[PDB]
Amino acid sequence: TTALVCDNGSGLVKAGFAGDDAPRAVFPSIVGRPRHQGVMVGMGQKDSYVGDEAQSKRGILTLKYPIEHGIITNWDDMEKIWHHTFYNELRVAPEEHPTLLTEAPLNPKANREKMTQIMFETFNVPAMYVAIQAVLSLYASGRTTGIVLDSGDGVTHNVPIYEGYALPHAIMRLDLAGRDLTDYLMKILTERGYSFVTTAEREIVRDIKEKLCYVALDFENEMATAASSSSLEKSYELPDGQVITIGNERFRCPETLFQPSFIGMESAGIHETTYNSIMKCDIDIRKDLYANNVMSGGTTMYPGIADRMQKEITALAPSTMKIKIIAPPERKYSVWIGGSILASLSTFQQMWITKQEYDEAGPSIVHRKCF
Amino acid sequence: TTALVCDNGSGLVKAGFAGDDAPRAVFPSIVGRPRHQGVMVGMGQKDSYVGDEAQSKRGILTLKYPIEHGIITNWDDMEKIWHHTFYNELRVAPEEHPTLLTEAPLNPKANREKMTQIMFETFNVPAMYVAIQAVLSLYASGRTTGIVLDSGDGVTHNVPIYEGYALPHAIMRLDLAGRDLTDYLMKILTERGYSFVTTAEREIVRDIKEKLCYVALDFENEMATAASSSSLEKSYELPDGQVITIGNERFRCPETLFQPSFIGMESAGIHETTYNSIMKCDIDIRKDLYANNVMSGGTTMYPGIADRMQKEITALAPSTMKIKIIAPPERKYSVWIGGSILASLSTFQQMWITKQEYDEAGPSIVHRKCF
Amino acid sequence: TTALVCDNGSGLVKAGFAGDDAPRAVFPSIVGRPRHQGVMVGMGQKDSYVGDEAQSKRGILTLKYPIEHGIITNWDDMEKIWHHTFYNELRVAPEEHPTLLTEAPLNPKANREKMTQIMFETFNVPAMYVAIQAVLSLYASGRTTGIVLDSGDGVTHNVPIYEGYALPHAIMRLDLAGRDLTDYLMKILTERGYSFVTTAEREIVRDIKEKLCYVALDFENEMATAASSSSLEKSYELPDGQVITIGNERFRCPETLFQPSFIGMESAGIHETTYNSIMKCDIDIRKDLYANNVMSGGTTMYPGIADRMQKEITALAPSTMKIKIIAPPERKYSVWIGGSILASLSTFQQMWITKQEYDEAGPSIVHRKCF
Ligand SMILES: Nc1ncnc2c1ncn2[C@@H]1O[C@H](COP(=O)(O)OP(=O)(O)O)[C@@H](O)[C@H]1O
Ligand SMILES: Nc1ncnc2c1ncn2[C@@H]1O[C@H](COP(=O)(O)OP(=O)(O)O)[C@@H](O)[C@H]1O
Ligand SMILES: Nc1ncnc2c1ncn2[C@@H]1O[C@H](COP(=O)(O)OP(=O)(O)O)[C@@H](O)[C@H]1O
Ligand SMILES: [Mg+2]
Ligand SMILES: [Mg+2]
Ligand SMILES: [Mg+2]
Repeated sequence: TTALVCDNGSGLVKAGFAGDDAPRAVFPSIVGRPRHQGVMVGMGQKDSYVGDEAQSKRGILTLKYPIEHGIITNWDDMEKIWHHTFYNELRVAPEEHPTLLTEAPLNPKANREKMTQIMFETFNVPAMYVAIQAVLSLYASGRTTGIVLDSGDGVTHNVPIYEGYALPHAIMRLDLAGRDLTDYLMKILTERGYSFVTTAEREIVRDIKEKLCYVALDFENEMATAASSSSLEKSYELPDGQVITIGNERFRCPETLFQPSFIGMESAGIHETTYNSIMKCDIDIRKDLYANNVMSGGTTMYPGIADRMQKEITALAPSTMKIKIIAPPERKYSVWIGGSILASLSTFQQMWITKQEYDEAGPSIVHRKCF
Repeated sequence: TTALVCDNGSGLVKAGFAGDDAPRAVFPSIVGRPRHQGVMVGMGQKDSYVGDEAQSKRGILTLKYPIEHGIITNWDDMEKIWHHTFYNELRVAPEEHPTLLTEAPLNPKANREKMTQIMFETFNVPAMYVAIQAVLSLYASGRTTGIVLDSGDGVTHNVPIYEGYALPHAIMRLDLAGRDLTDYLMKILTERGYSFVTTAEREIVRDIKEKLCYVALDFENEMATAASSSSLEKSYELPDGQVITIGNERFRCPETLFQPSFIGMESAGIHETTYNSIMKCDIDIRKDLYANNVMSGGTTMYPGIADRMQKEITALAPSTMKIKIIAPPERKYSVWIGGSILASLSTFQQMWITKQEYDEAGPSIVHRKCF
Repeated sequence: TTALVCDNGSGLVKAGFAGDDAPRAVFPSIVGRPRHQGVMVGMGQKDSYVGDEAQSKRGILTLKYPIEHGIITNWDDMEKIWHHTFYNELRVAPEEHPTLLTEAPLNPKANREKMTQIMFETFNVPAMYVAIQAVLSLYASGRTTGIVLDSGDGVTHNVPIYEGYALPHAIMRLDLAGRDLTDYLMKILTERGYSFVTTAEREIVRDIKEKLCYVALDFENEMATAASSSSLEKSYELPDGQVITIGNERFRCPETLFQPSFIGMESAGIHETTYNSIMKCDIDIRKDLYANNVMSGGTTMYPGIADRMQKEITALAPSTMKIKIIAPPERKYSVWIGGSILASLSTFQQMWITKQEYDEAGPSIVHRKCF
């Protein structure tokens, strides 16, 4: 039958059936519990809400994110998220569908051990498999050679591949993601007097970040222009009728990706990370990786990130190379699209982990089979 | 000439001269205007009163604070308060003495912009400077490495410093301080039949709070003791001659610091704020910050506050670490003492913002010369 | 006059006087600068910190190493380090003492050219000499025959010397050293949850490696045993009282020496490289090199490394030969010890490059005199 492809992101959940062109159900990965006191009978029920029905009620809920930087911290909540996706979104009983999850590179082993343990023990899936996200992103584009940048809500990592032969000694992982951008935005917005303090208001700040932010091609010059003129201002309207206006915050926020010292981090931005990853491979294949620089992840949707990366990576490499950022319009869902492509290959059906093997080897087999 | 220090707090204006060890003047920051029609000739002058001459007469006045959570909400009254200070209380022509002011972190820029503009244009002080309250509080103790929990009247913030290099990425600020506790105290006194509603009677409940309230080392145990005994109850007499009595209110009111969910807020109490601030820092410097939990501000005078914070953080942090709380006896004027020390340093005389610089750059200078 | 000796290694500086027993000062070579912004007047000085003091304050600094793979990559900082070693650790006037140095084999000539230039012109030392490290190592053992293995922090090299005649073609230089092992340990410590990314955390991962890691005597059996139980597990406490546990990460890191493919390289482990070095020398002298096998360098201090090397070499060479690994307990400082021995020999005082000869011939004379 058709196997599920559930891409549990750090902030979003994508689910669907192998082969399709787009995820069937997409909903945020949060769980909210009421905090005030219910003074009425038979109303205000359901001690816990998940996804959209926790977004719409968020005003009176305290919203938790089960995953934290690509690591599942609250397993009791993650079981709930998976239950939601399997039953209330997809409307399937997973006991007849194989599954194909995803993980970030360099993620702690116990994370995926417990992942597969739950999948086999609670949901009784006949077989399943766990694939790194960079490999799926590289499938989606339909090629074999390139270096993936996959920047999501929890983790930003890079993975270079040459003709199907991975180079695990060049994979670099940098935990500066969309969540940290939103949490820095909440802090900088006070400079104007708009105090967002609650977990609910954090979703409002995420919405402002998605709607209005954009990466400056040249940070210093846009600083000067924005300070010297009001042509860069823009206004947002809160759910309660208020109106908030923001000026240079719009590009001050995404710039954290390229200058992690804005939030105290010591690393070098994503551009330097990619350059270092490419300069760690063999000398012959650096030329090809310079030319097939793939992008992915929702966080790479900031208008102008492709051009800023092009600039900041052409400034580094030798002047005789062709540095070519690939930025598909659907790069938000490239991981899932790659997963769906993968699961439908006939020659991949011998890479599943069958329930029979799990019943005979324990969860540790996930390492002896998967990547 | 000698530099003045004017720590125009939210509850009490502390104004004095650099080089001294105590403020030359303390008075409430309230401006009241009468409300009952006058009927006598030879009277009825001076429609507005400030400070103590408004506190005494409040029987016939409506009192209003100009600062609201460390943000000035009505400048027309703040000019009046500064004028009162300089001319009637300190009695110095301000245009012959530099002045040093204090501002809480994450405070909107416009606040300090107008703060500088008023001083330079109206009072024409030859020079001035604005400093964050936590750094002055650190100066007051003679240290150079600690984490300062300043709980003023409006705002409670937390600024970890290590060897003089502050760590802005890990600062906190919780809008929960004196006035909120006074409001909660008024709200829970109603349970006994004491209905205070007016702006005058809030200045009776504030005194009740300052006299009878304390902090419980174990809130549940105190609740049980109150339920099963009358030992905790205490007696207080109103201005007109009535006597009131309050029981568990005494330790309920300050408990709102550690469980903000009492007054509805999502945020976490002061102990969790401090632990989060310490953790965010570099792993090698948490050791020293654990042992320098300085305290300041008026609201940090409740009995049992230092001991309670000691217990809480010692319960949160790793068991091996030595947690210490530093609560100097005069910690109510810690910020003013810090400013007094700072204004005297010879190395500091170069950091004044001069009137010429203000003319050269205007209000935007305060974002370069001052922290 | 007395001659100084300074083994400018990659990871640590071993300085001191000729003729002594042990180095006078052994301080890490790192020039750090503060990354945060100071706020407190009255302290926060000394824009850069070098060596020990840099290690002490590394909580708020970025630590860069001036030497990388035994080639001075940053002269601005190496000059500061030399100035420190002379004027604050040895506390001597360098202009009065002949100064010996060291350099790895097959090291670019511009390196030592500028080394001699700086020593003769900036410090105005009277005479100097750049002796290859392995030869000094072999002096320190008293021998005059054998095959030196010296695994510094940056570079690993073999130098077969027979009867005082160094055979230059059989030399081998392998850029696998301590820092590579540190980085690989940092990489494989993510398998349990940890994240050491800052340059400050490199100086803690190196210490975990120095304290716990050990070489296996048979890697496959070690892995099989480790998988069986938790007997091998050991626990180490970070600077802030948090405890971490590691199992097979203790001996997967040192195994990089004997299977360089772990960190992505192609070349064969140190044992195959030594066997290949011997098997390029004349047949008449392979017996003498087999039975004399000197060790050196800090990285050769893993418990059991000598035994593993002996096993692996005997596994290749003909059965008749008697292999012997010489591992003096003081081998970490062998290079400096040999330098001090050499600087004292009466026959040596003619090898000096005098200031007059430097003036006559320029920097290039160090190629014609120094081996
Ligand atoms: N159009 C957009 N522009 C900018 N940021 C966006 C946009 N859409 C989503 N984001 C941000 O990217 C993150 C979600 O992207 P996503 O790829 O799904 O993360 P994850 O790996 O967990 O699945 C969120 O932090 C969100 O704020
Ligand atoms: N001994 C005390 N106990 C409890 N609350 C106090 C005490 N002294 C002052 N307060 C309260 O703290 C506030 C004033 O203290 P203060 O430190 O000066 O605040 P601010 O930051 O505005 O300067 C007032 O609300 C006052 O009621
Ligand atoms: N007992 C030990 N075990 C393992 N590694 C060690 C030990 N002592 C030092 N090292 C490593 O050796 C390196 C420094 O040794 P060293 O020989 O002096 O290098 P260099 O020649 O540049 O001076 C460091 O990276 C350190 O991690
Ligand atoms: Mg993702
Ligand atoms: Mg205050
Ligand atoms: Mg060496």
